[PDB]
Amino acid sequence: AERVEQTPTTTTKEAGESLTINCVLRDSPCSLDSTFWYFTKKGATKKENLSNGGRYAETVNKASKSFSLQISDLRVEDSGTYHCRAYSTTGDERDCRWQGYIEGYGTIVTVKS
Amino acid sequence: NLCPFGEVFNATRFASVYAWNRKRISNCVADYSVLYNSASFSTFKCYGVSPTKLNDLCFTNVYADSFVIRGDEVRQIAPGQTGKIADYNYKLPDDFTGCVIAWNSNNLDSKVGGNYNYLYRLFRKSNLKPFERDISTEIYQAGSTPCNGVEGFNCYFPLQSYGFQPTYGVGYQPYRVVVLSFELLHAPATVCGPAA
Ligand SMILES: *[C@@H]1O[C@H](CO[C@@H]2O[C@@H](C)[C@@H](O)[C@@H](O)[C@@H]2O)[C@@H](O[C@@H]2O[C@H](CO)[C@@H](O)[C@H](O)[C@H]2NC(C)=O)[C@H](O)[C@H]1NC(C)=O
Repeated sequence: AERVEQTPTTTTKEAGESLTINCVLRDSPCSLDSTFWYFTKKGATKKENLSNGGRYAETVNKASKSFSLQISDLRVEDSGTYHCRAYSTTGDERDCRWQGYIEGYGTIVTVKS
Repeated sequence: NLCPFGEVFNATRFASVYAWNRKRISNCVADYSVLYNSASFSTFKCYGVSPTKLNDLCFTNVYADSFVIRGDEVRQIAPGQTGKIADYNYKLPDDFTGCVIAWNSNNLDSKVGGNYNYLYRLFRKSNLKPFERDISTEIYQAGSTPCNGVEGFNCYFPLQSYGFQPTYGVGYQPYRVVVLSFELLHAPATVCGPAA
């Protein structure tokens, strides 16, 4: 039940294309107070922070508890696992008992050619 | 001189959830903020305290509990939850004060043949009490007919292996979990964040 649903689980693209990843906090009494994205390079285990800037656009709709990442002009070196993180930090909606964060299961991205 | 959280978070092998491990932490300083800010965790959920306040607080005792479950069970490590993990394996009390921390450990804990070393309890006659531990392996009598310590019709070995394989869906992959309980008892408070 209470989870961050991340779509798609996997995509293949050609380089020069772009890709959107969508996360929603489902079955939660908690508000979406803040969001963060990370990238694991194919073959690495270190999670790299991704900022809003350059080829990365990060959006949030707090009311529907959704957030997205759009990557513009995909490269082969963009191939890897993308994670989204949802923060609930006010913990003052009546039935919301936690402060902290939960992530989706990730998106495995394959960029070709 | 700093708390040995390293011994818990980075242990080579974790416990099965039914045989969950506990380290009693005392007489030390702990930078909770470097844990909370680390990119390595996928769950960091604090009940009855804010994660960004922990560096500022002191406690009598911190318990660091640790085990492996599958990713889609991580939500059952919370006060007031139901399901086979919360009911039969590891139960938190309603008034829990602590953080639940989890990360994907597919790279450490899954094996090509299946890792048979991580189990969970699938059957029990009653729900665990908060922080109770059951490591018994008696055949579970599901029906009216007596088992006499023999697996059989409605007579089940009570532990199931996760059998983690690296090719499983991420909901079926192994997650390492650490639960930090912050205990405040009549004693004076030896376990501090740096800023306290
Ligand atoms: C648990 O381990 C990580 C990783 O540590 C390094 O790699 C290990 C395989 C081993 O070689 C360790 O001795 C290494 O330190 C710890 O993260 C490191 O923390 C230190 C601070 O002491 C820091 O300088 C490094 O930047 C961190 N390294 C990485 C790769 O992040 C982590 O702190 C340990 N967790 C706990 C709670 O103790």
